[PDB]
Amino acid sequence: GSSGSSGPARPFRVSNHDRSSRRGVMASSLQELISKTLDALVIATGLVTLVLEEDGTVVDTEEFFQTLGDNTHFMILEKGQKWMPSGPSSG
Repeated sequence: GSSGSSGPARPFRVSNHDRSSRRGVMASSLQELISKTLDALVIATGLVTLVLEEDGTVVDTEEFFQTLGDNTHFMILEKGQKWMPSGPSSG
């Protein structure tokens, strides 16, 4: 866990609560990604919740993360934030 990667990693997308930012992170597993995302978005704190940017389903399982295709959109939320669908308009 400290160093190294069990096999190749898969590409994935990430977006903040404002569903405005887009960060493409790659990880072999779920745990790895989550850890990366935080670093990418340089989030102030670590306590966060990763979910799907489609329905808002929290991904806390590896078996479910191994099924997700490539460039999978995700949604990060801080201690006190919920997921939200695609806004009807920006303005």
